[PDB]
Amino acid sequence: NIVTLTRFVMEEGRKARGTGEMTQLLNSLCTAVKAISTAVRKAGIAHLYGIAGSTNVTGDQVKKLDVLSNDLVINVLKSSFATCVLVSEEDKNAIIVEPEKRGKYVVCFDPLDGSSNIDCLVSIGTIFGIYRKNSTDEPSEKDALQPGRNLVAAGYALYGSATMLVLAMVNGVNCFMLDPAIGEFILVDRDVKIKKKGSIYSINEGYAKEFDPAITEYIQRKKFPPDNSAPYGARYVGSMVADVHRTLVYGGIFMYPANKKSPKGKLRLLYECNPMAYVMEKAGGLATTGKEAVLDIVPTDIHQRAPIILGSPEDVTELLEIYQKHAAK
Amino acid sequence: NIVTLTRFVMEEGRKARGTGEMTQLLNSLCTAVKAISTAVRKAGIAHLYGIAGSTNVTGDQVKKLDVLSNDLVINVLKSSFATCVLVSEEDKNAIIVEPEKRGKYVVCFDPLDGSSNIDCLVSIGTIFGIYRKNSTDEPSEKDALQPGRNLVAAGYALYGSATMLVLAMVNGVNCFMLDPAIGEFILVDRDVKIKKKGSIYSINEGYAKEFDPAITEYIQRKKFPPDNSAPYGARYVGSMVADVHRTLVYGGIFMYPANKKSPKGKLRLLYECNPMAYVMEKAGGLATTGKEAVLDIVPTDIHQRAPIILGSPEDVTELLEIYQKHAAK
Amino acid sequence: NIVTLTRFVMEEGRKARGTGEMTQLLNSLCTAVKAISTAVRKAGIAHLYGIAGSTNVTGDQVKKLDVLSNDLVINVLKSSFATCVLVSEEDKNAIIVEPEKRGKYVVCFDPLDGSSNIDCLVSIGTIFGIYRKNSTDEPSEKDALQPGRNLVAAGYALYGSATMLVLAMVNGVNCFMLDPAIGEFILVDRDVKIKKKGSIYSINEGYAKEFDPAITEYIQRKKFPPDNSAPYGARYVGSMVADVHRTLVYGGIFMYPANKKSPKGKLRLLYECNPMAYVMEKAGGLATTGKEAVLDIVPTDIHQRAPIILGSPEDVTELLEIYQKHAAK
Amino acid sequence: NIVTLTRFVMEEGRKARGTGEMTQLLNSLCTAVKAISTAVRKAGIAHLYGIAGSTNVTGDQVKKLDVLSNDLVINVLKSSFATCVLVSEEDKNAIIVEPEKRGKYVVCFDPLDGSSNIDCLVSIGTIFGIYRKNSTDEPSEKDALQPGRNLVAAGYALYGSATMLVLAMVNGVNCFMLDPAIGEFILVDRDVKIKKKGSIYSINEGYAKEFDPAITEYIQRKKFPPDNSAPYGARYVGSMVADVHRTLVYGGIFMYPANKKSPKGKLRLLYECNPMAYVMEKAGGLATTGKEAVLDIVPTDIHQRAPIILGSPEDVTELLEIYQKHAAK
Ligand SMILES: O=P(O)(O)OC[C@H]1O[C@@](CO)(OP(=O)(O)O)[C@@H](O)[C@@H]1O
Ligand SMILES: O=P(O)(O)OC[C@H]1O[C@@](CO)(OP(=O)(O)O)[C@@H](O)[C@@H]1O
Ligand SMILES: O=P(O)(O)OC[C@H]1O[C@@](CO)(OP(=O)(O)O)[C@@H](O)[C@@H]1O
Ligand SMILES: O=P(O)(O)OC[C@H]1O[C@@](CO)(OP(=O)(O)O)[C@@H](O)[C@@H]1O
Ligand SMILES: [Mg+2]
Ligand SMILES: [Mg+2]
Ligand SMILES: [Mg+2]
Ligand SMILES: [Mg+2]
Ligand SMILES: [Mg+2]
Ligand SMILES: [Mg+2]
Ligand SMILES: [Mg+2]
Ligand SMILES: [Mg+2]
Repeated sequence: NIVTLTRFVMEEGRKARGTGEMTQLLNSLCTAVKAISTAVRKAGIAHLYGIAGSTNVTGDQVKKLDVLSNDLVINVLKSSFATCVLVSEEDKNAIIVEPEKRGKYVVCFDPLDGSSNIDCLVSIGTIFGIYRKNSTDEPSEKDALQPGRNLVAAGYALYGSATMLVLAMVNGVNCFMLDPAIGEFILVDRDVKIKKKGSIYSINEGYAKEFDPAITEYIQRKKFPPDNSAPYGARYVGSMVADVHRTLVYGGIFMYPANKKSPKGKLRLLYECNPMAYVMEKAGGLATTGKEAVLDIVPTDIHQRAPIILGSPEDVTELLEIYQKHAAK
Repeated sequence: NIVTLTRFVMEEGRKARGTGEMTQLLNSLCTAVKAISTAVRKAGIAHLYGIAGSTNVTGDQVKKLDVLSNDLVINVLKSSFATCVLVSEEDKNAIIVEPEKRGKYVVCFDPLDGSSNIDCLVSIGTIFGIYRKNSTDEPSEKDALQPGRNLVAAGYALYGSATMLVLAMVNGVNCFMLDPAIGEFILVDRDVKIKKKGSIYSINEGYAKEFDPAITEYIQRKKFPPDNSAPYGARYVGSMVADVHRTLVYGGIFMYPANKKSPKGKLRLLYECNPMAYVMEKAGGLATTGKEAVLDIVPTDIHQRAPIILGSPEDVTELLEIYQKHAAK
Repeated sequence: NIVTLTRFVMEEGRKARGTGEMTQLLNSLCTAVKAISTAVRKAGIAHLYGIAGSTNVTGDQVKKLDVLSNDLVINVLKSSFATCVLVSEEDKNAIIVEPEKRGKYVVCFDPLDGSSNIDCLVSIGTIFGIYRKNSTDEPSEKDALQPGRNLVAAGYALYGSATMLVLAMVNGVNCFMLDPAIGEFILVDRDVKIKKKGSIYSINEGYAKEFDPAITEYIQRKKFPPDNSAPYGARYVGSMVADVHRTLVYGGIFMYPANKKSPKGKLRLLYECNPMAYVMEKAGGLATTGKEAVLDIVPTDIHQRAPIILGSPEDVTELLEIYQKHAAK
Repeated sequence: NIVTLTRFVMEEGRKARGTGEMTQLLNSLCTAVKAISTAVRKAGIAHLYGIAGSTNVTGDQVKKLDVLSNDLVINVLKSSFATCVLVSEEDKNAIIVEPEKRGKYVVCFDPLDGSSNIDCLVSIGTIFGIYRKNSTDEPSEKDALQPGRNLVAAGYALYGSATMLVLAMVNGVNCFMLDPAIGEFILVDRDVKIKKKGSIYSINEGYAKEFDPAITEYIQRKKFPPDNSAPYGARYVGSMVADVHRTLVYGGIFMYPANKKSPKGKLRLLYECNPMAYVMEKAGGLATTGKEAVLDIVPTDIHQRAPIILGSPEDVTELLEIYQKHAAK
């Protein structure tokens, strides 16, 4: 039978005999994602260009998509009464939910990942990671400073040619396609597993002058295979959500290592690296900084950055072995 | 004064004192693009997954997006009664329109550009080029073998985070955003001009082992600028329509040179190279094979391939100079 | 804060400490209603008229809206795993849900009320009534033969100028507007109460020659008020769902008494009369046959018909008093 | 061969060898109707209920549907550069188009017909009538005071279960169904003709005490046929556009005669009576005040009211005969 995300989450909540708080949280997230998707596809843009004249608005209201997306996630999540602490890629400080709407979950999210791709209409998305508050003390940012291994759920919504929500939980990864005609996420790929080895590598090679020797050696190997096999194809959309999703469904490797401007990597641990690392591991893939598992890093800053290498097991392992080789010399 | 694509096309037609065929042709194209966009965004996918049970469908009908898009363009274009010859990236032979629906225009198109990106939901699109039938004899594939310089109109529809139709004609390039709420393309960027020089290079570096010396030297300059300026950023979505659109709005350079498997490049002259070269030149950019202007190539086969380098004039000119350097002596 | 139907039902299910079966049932109903609404608004009709040619369909598939709506409700309800017996206005026999998807709820529904108004595009809708199975015996039609007073939930979806779902439960009536942009039902009217007295009467006067003396006297009073007040306005859309909804929000009276062709009334007790009678009483209105409360009738036939008079308390009471007056002579 | 309203309008324009103003005018009307339809179906209502919090709106902007619809028609029509005078049911004075956007057509319209039905979600619509400016002097309200017989085009958009645009011109009436998925009006019924005799009568019988003897006798015949034939069914949605549309597709009669408060009828001649009378006559129906043809009335005020009886020729003729009967002697 057909399974909607709403039914899927409701059923999962009944299997774990939960209070239904996670269910309400996920339902709220779904609503936020649909609202963001409709805005991203520019529904109603004609009004902004004066189709009905200029009488409605009486001042400023041309809210950018990134700001709107952040507002939607924050407002819809608070209204779920299932959260206590929120960490957004767009906010310098953690948001502490009011007692009246306070729940037990901590949510770290990137409302509209792929800032540089917004104006050129390339794929963008929303990334999220959910933790259970493990403290009796008053909620604070410390509750969001948990290693990714502690995630109870993570995933992303990709606003690409079509909108898809990928949800990973303890039991596995599932993909739901948004049917905009009825505003329903339809389960189309169950218990997804990434290919053991891919044929695509994804990295911004513009930083080549600053890559460490391991990354450098690896890329050279993708272009000039020592076994004389066909070189890997290259793909770099520029939005983490898009490149990671392709990595999941096609296999291969995604990399954002450290460079001069970003000595500890560019991508953020809480709402970029951990969520994707969790999705990858639940799908049978790997996620490493090149020296340690991303999910095992205990953060000390909600906006902490980290180098990341993720994707097909055999591909990530080959790169890890290069790092280990250099360290053994 | 909001301007819809319908109004824009209608006006341009009344100024050129044209009969009205081009206007009808463009109106038809717009209709086809909206139908493709809705299908690409997966509207109604719930029905394919049995939301209403299995009673309506009595056999096969799970038509893939590329085939559906091709069917939409061919059917909608024929219904315009403004075309006589159609060349599709999906069909081996040129399509000759029946006398009953025969018009004076020749249309070369790529129904759903970015085949490899369809399944991973990355941006895809539709590319088109329109020619006026020159000869007076019976229409045939030869009517589609005109140099791009002869184009009367060209452009593309990008099904990205939002859907946009970019239309280039004799007087310039205009960008229309599709407002899915009312099925109207809204003029949002008029007489667009590409920046003289960008800071992004776009190419599949997986073919590095097979690049000619000029491409190789150029890429080395983007990563290790000889004058110690800032290295360029890299972006390669993998769908020509998406990479070219970003090149248009952000500036920079897009390249798909020849390699071992594709000795004369991979991209097709009639419905990929020429349309984009026309958009670029009308926007103040350049489009070359590295040795000659794309628009001046005399096509000898409807599915002829050609190497292509396009984008900001200063970036393309620099690469042209390198080719000259490696051609001297 | 904003409240979606999904959150509303989820919260209600948590307050009654239910197993979550009713919640899954209502969520499924919402999905079905959205699917019916999109079909009713004719989304995708262009495909039926050959926009993409004729290659997809390979036979018959032009399913009428009433049949499609029935298929959607049946399939989506069965998939909720919350029902055991279904009674449809379109099916001669009660549907007994398979053991594997069997739940404890009985649902009586009118998939697309207002058959005569379908082709002229006048408002139509879906009516539903939900009962708890009160028997340990194998599920059968007998489980649907309960008086309306036993309903646990009832309501309707109106596909009018906009789509609205009206849900009545033990605690009251709430109205949710469907926002088609995001596929979400938004709570817009809470704990709705009908006006004590209205100024509109709704009945098909074409049957005047067959009305009983009470109905006849009442209508004459609406046109020629004995107190010389302004006569009531008349409205009869022809679809019960539309006329009843207006009665609820504007007040007044709706009537479908017995006539020659329909000696026991035309409207069906299980999926037309009871659901609307329940909504009315929960909103402070009344629903009578003219001699007894609709909700107190113990049915003996799943397709049993009944005369019905419903709406504002003072209006229905005035008509009841006429019936009582005649019976006292 | 699917036919869109855009193509139909374009073709009709190229056949009449018209300049293109009417085509531009109709294209603009279509755009306005789609924008009104989307607003009527409540797309985006979630934003009004705080789904994204309260940060975007900085004041009043909760524009009611009737005002918004009026703004859409006026603005979109002006942008067509094809009109010089506009008369709206919502505005006391005629609107004179600025010389810069001044065209040759005069448009009389009812932006959102069915005011009383807006809040209860019953069908509503937009009615329009188009005239060609006759005189050569400065445009004024007088240019809108032409008898309906002078109309060059008229029709309406019905926002019912689905949205449909009915367009009547010199050669006939055509019905286009709006496919909201692609924002295209699809021709579904060509050269429509009303049945010679129907079996439905439509009138607000609440004014029975004030009806003239002819209307009274006629209604008595519909309920108690003198020849003992089957009584007619009654239907009165309450929105002229909806009742008239049903009359067109199902046949029968629609009436709004004079009463005490409305001695010359309630419906307005310029944008309600004339447009519908034109549609009716082009469909083989009739439209009379009971004493004269509606289309032959010489308007003396832009908001002049007139009694109207329209529909199937045999039904209207019967009522005309009754009026003659009560006029003899
Ligand atoms: O431009 P570069 O340095 O490649 O960085 C792109 C990466 O950073 C991110 C961070 O969100 O994009 P962006 O800064 O444009 O928002 C990721 O989406 C993406 O993977
Ligand atoms: O996979 P590579 O060799 O980079 O080729 C991608 C290029 O070819 C095209 C040809 O259409 O993609 P694809 O073959 O996947 O359809 C272009 O869209 C794109 O620019
Ligand atoms: O045509 P009449 O006899 O007025 O009956 C209309 C009534 O019957 C119903 C029954 O569903 O319509 P219909 O038979 O056209 O489906 C109700 O919707 C409506 O109230
Ligand atoms: O309420 P009554 O007097 O029946 O008037 C309804 C008639 O008037 C109109 C005038 O537009 O409705 P309304 O005043 O509610 O806008 C017509 O749509 C309709 O036919
Ligand atoms: Mg990001
Ligand atoms: Mg950022
Ligand atoms: Mg292509
Ligand atoms: Mg191909
Ligand atoms: Mg019914
Ligand atoms: Mg029926
Ligand atoms: Mg009106
Ligand atoms: Mg009014």
